[PDB]
This record gives sequence, structure tokens and C-alpha cells, in this order.
Amino acid sequence: TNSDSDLDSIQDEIKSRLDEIDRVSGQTQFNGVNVLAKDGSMKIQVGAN
Amino acid sequence: RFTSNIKGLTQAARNANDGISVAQTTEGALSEINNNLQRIRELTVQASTG
Repeated sequence: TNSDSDLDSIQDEIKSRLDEIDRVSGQTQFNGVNVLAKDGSMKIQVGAN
Repeated sequence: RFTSNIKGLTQAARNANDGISVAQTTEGALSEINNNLQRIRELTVQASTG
């Protein structure tokens, strides 16, 4: 029961939030390392050897 | 002969004291080398983390 204008507005806001998701994907960093920008592995040394 | 032996023994004791002294000096230097290596190992253990 929605006209074309309503669909266009909903699409605009959905695209806005998708751009937000992409931005935060690029943005979040820790000590110069982007946590979510790659499928890497991160080793933590917790032993004496 | 006894006088000669006594004098020789006194010199031997003095020389042994000098040797103990040089060993002490060497041991102190080696102690610091040990401390330095311990600190380097600590730094390396820190640096192993990713």
C-alpha cells in the first residue's frame, strides 16, 4: 500500500545506513591495525617460551 | 730448609689471595652480563606478541 515516493525514501535511508556500515567497516582501527578490513589472524603471546 | 719452605708457603698464600680477587672481579662482570641478558630476554618475550 506504499506509493513510489515512499519506496524511494525508504531506499534512500536504507542506502544511507548501508554506507554507514561500510564506513564503520573501514574506520575501526586499533594501534594502526584495521580489525575488520581483512581476514587475518592475530597471535597473542601468553607463555614464557 | 724450613725457613725456605715457610717463605715459599707465605708467597703461595698471598698469590692464592690475588687469584681469589681476580676471580671475584670476573664474577661481578659476568653477573652484570647475566642481568643484561635477562632484560633482553624480557624485551623479546614482550615483542613476541602480534
